Formats: sequence, structure tokens, C-alpha cells
Amino acid sequence: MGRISDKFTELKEKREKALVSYLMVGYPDYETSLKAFKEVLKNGTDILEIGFPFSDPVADGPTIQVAHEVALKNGIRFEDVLELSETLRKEFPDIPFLLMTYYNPIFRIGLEKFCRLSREKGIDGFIVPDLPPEEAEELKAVMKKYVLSFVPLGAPTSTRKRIKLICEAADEMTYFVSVTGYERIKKKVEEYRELCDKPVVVGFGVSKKEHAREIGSFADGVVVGSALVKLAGQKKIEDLGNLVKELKEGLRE
Repeated sequence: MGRISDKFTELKEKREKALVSYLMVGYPDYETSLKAFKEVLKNGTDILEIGFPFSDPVADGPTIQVAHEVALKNGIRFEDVLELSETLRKEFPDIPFLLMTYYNPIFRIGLEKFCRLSREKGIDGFIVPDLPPEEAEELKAVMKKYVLSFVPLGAPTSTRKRIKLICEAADEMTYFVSVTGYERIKKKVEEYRELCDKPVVVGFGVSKKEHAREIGSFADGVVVGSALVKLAGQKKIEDLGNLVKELKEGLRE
């Protein structure tokens, strides 16, 4: 459909796998995070995951949880998150933007409004790590209305039936975690390939070029977050750009 499908079609013609970079708005502070976002985009990021600070990030690892807390103490609001998206959208017109948000904030703000605002500020789709199954259909329906790409989540232990539900739920792409929360996720993706034609990105545990090359050998893309956030924490912008450049190196053929 939109920017996501266009990007994967583009990467395929370039014989590349996608690098999905995840950073948190407001960590270690708004200004520094904005520089970080610009740096990863300038160095090869194909799809951006924009972190929306949340008070109870139970699905994130230690490093990202720190980013959540710090950003919230800096006073980062949903409005600041979208301002950053709008700002980046002007400089990078075709890079797909995925808003990483927990479910509660969407409900608190209001589904219609949340989606309306996201679309107006450049967001292409969402990644909801803790989406309650009993709230999924309603959210998907609203997202469809505002043309926001729904990205279902899979796991190394997803059943064949779940995989088919994931494929039909995905508008343009899917995201699988790499660990049971390697060989296991690789085999799961192969099954996925049998049942689904939509691109799939794999995350968790990526921090070295070797990791990107290995995962990219069977996935259409890799997601990197904690490794980037760590560098951003010390305002090591140059090293961050270097890391993104290196990761992207392991994603070319």
C-alpha cells in the first residue's frame, strides 16, 4: 500500500534488506533525540520506529525502559512525539514512520483522535507491543479508516493457525521477535513464507553487523533499538551514525 510497501519494493530492486531503527522521543532529552533520529536516517535507516514514552513499558527491555522513564520525566507528551514525526517527515519524505505505542494511551486519548492526529503528522503505521486481543478488532477498524498500516506481532512459537491470522491482519508487513521471550525463529519464518507473502522484519538481540547479515539472510529486514538507544544516552551521535552504517552494510547483496 503506502510508504511501507513502496520501501520494500524499492529495497528488493536494490537487492537489500531493510534496517528498522528504533529510538525514543525525549531520550536523553528532546534535542539530543532529534539529532539521533536525523543521524540514523542519514546513515541508511529504511524504516523508522518512533518511541512514544509510556509509564508502564512492560514489553521493553531494561535499556528501553530507562528511555521511557527519562523521557517522561523530561515531560515528553504525545504532542511532542508527533511534532518530531512532522519535523522528520519534511526532511525524509519517503521513509516509512512506525509509531511505537502501548495500547492504553490510544484509549485514553481516544481511538479516532489518536489515529487522526498520527496520520496528519506523518505516521504510516503502528506497532502496539501490548495490544489486548479483545481490543484488536476495534483498533484495526479505526486504523483502516485513517489508512494507518497495522503491523501484527509474531513469535518463534507462533502456531500455524496464528501465522495465517497474522498474515491476514497485516496490511503491508509483519514483525516477529527472535527469542521465545537463530535456528528457532528462522524455521518459524520459513513456515511463515509458506503461508504469507508479506515482508517480515525480525528484532531483539541485534547490535552487530554480523547479526544483521545473519538475520537478514532469512528475513526481509532487521530491527535494532537497544544498541542505538545506549549510544544516544551518552549523546554519542557520531558513533550512532557509524553503527547504523555498519548494520546496513550487512544488509546488502
